Amino acid sequence: SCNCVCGFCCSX
Amino acid sequence: TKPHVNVGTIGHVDHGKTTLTAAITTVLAKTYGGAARAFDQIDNAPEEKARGITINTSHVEYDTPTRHYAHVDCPGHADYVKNMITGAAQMDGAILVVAATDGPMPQTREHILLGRQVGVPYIIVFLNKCDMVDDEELLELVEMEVRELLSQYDFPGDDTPIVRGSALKALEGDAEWEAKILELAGFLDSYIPEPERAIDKPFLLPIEDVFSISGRGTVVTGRVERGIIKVGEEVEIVGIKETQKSTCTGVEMFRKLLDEGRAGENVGVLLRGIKREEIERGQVLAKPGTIKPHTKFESEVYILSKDEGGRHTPFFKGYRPQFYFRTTDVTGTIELPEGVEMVMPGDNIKMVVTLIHPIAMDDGLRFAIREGGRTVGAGVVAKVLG
Ligand SMILES: Nc1nc2c(ncn2[C@@H]2O[C@H](COP(=O)(O)OP(=O)(O)O)[C@@H](O)[C@H]2O)c(=O)[nH]1
Ligand SMILES: [Mg+2]
Repeated sequence: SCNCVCGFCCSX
Repeated sequence: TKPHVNVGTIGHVDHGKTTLTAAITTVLAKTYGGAARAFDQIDNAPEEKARGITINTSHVEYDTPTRHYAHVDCPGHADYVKNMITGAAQMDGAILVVAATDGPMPQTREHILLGRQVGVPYIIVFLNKCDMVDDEELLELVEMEVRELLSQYDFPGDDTPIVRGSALKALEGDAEWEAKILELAGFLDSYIPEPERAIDKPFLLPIEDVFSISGRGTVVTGRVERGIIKVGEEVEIVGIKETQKSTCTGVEMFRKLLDEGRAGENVGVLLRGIKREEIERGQVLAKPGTIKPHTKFESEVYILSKDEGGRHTPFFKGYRPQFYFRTTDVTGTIELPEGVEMVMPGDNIKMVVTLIHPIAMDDGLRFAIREGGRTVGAGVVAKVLG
């Protein structure tokens, strides 16, 4: 998932 | 380039911590080379703020042939308290400077006890102002006083490197004293086991966000605090409730799939079979069998002054403050030492804490105490208890 420069996030 | 070790000088006031610190940087400079530095410019330590809490701290580096050293040195006892409990200045080993004159003075003991509470693993002693000391085998019966004290809080007093020297004369440039300096640098080199790198420790990841991938399992996110998680490895989910086991079927970062998440990175980790409503923020993911959930523990806590974000009035036990560990808040109750009801701003005390649910933690975990929507205290777990 979800992030893309620097926050918490994701996928799998 | 070289392995890195964190030391600083600890011990009672005007015993020489700041002159020793400059002497070192100045000896090793004229020896191996590099940068030397001024007592003047070390003693007047600049202020830097770790999350609201201001601490006066000078940071000096010097090099031995095998090691780089980051040395921390502070002007007041209070700086040492805040620094140590806070983690703003973690140490792989401390140099306990004791003046040949006075013997262990009240901060001598407190800096040792605080070193044990906060998880400083090695202490090396420097008996200072020996150039002042005139004759006899006091230097010897003082090296014993320092040893019982050291063993009194569980350090190997019997195996402790104790170097006798004069920091001033060594800084002035007396060659026979510049000597015990280089001897001391040998003991940092020899006696402090080089520290384990974060990527080398077991995997741990404090969980920030959680969402399902339907048909696959659930994704949890965070910054890898330490270790490596690799695709296909088992993990546990620890804290807040019943530990669960899962397997890692994938790791993503910025929409890219990876084979692993490494210490320092924000990542997503997919857990096969786990469903969303059974993971809570505040739990951690961890290499299985490497970190346990406790509800009860012993800590050392510093109460913030108003200036640093807390209150100008004392903290009273009995009102169920919130303890903030990694990513979440959890209520606890406190037992203070015997007879004590309150803790004054700017003071530190020992607290035994019992939380309302379990949190993954070992000795040395940091945490914050909040109450009334105000951060009032900073603590470190000294010993987990159940
Ligand atoms: N004669 C002598 N003076 C020293 C020695 N070590 C430090 N100094 C003096 O003792 C005092 C305390 O110095 P300092 O390093 O600032 O103390 P600290 O950082 O508070 O422990 C100063 O007057 C220094 O010049 C020593 O080994 N011999
Ligand atoms: Mg000083």
